[PDB]
Parts: sequence; structure tokens; C-alpha cells
Amino acid sequence: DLKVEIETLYEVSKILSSSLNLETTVPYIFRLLKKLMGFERLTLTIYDPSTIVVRATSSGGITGKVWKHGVPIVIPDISKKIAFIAVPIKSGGKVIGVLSADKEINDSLDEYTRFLSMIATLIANSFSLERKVQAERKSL
Amino acid sequence: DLKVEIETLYEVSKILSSSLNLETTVPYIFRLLKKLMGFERLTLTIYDPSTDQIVVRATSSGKFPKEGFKKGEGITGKVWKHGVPIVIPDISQKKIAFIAVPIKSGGKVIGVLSADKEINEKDSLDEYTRFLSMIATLIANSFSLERKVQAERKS
Repeated sequence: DLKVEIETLYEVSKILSSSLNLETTVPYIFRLLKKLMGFERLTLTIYDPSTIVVRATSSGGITGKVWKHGVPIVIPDISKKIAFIAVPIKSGGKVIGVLSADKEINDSLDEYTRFLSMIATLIANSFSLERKVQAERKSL
Repeated sequence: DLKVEIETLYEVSKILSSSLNLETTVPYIFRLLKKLMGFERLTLTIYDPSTDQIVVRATSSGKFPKEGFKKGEGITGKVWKHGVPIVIPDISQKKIAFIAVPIKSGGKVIGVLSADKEINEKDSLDEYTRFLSMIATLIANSFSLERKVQAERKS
């Protein structure tokens, strides 16, 4: 399965390195996470430091604490168990959003969390870069 | 093991996604492949299709021949232009392998990525080659994207 992880990480890495548009990119990423990793009910939200710029959701109140303290929250069993993961999207020193998902497990959960956190960080950077480029267009 | 490849891939992708400029990017990437994967004397060369001149040329840390070539680079002269990975498991003339993976965007190959690896019985040279390809593909994409940004800039 650790091979499937690299494959997924690599695939999302390609999507990002070739496109500076998160609002089309994210859906592709969710698709990958859902098809390979087996996530579900994925959801992302990113707020402009001024305030809510981006929002996406998967197909088919705890997040609040991730904004406050900017640390990964997890609940191994909501009631095989269904876990709920919510990692912080943080770049520029602040937390700018949260990435969440469900993952039915039998399996190591802490690994899925470490992974979903890797995506959140990659996404955090792309968002920053997309805004930097928009800034150049604004000046001109 | 794969746990190291994941971290390394994650680290390089965390760089490519932070800036468009390749010249300040590649340096960090080479420093990772060297300290995590155990590569060395890595080199990246991207050409201009029309003039066949060098657009990008980055080399890692370490001793390079007085002439700038890597012994392996001189050997595999412009063979990368076929879009196929080249490898010489031994460069004798522990083993020292040389890997050269093609950088291809927009269909055409536009450069090469090379690295030397001190292999042994415990590590597979075939796996390292596959990994260097992933990096080559990511680098190609960023190069492509930096040009698209440079284009919309002139307009």
C-alpha cells in the first residue's frame, strides 16, 4: 500500500505543478484521493486573511477548532470504523483553511492523516502562488 | 525503502509548488536528492529547440571534472533526444551508476536530468531510475508553467 501512497502523492504533485488554478485542480485531487486512497466526503475551504475564497466538496463543527489552533484533529470512530480527519491548511504563518475527509478503516489511521496533511500543505503553497500571480496581473 | 522516497517526493513537490522560478528552485531540489536519496553530482540541462542553446544549466554540489562535463554526460551525447531513459550501471571505463532521464513537455523532449549513484547489492538501480523520472516530469511541468506565466505577462 505504501506504493499506492507514492503514486497518489506523485499524481497530485503533477496536477499542481502544471496548473495555478485551485478551483479546477481541487476536484481532480479529491478524485485521486477518493479513487486510490479510498477517502470520501472530502471537503476544503480557504479564507482570505481579510476575512472565504475557495470551497469544494466530495461527491456522493470540529473543523472550527482547526482554525483556532491550527493542529490536526481526528475522530477514529464517529458512531469497520469510519474516521473523520480535519487537517489545517496553513501558509504565510497563519491558517488559511481546513481540509477534511472521511476514511473507513480496518489499517493504520495515523498514516492517512499524515498523508492528508501532506496534501493540505501542497495545496497551501499553490494557493499562495496563485495569489502572487494574480497580484502581478493587478499591478498591470 | 519507500518511506524515504515519499518524504523526498513530498519535499520536492513542496518546493515546485511554492515558486515558478526554476533557477532558484532546482538548487533546493538537488540538495534534497543528495541528502535523502544519496544521489550526487546531479545536473539539469534544458535547451532552446530552435537555437539548440542552453536555457537552463544547474549542477549540484561536489567535484566536477575540470571541463564541467560528467564523464557519463559526455558518453551519452544527445541520446536523451529520443525521449528514453539512459543508464550505465557501471562507469568504470561499490559500483557508480549514471542515470539520464529525458525532460519532456509539449510532446518534444527539451532537456535531460542526470545523476550519479553509488549502488550496492542492497539497493536496486532500477528503482532510483524510476524515481528520477518522477522528478523529471514535475520539473518539466513547472518549466512549462513558468513559460505560460511569462507569456500572459507580455500581453
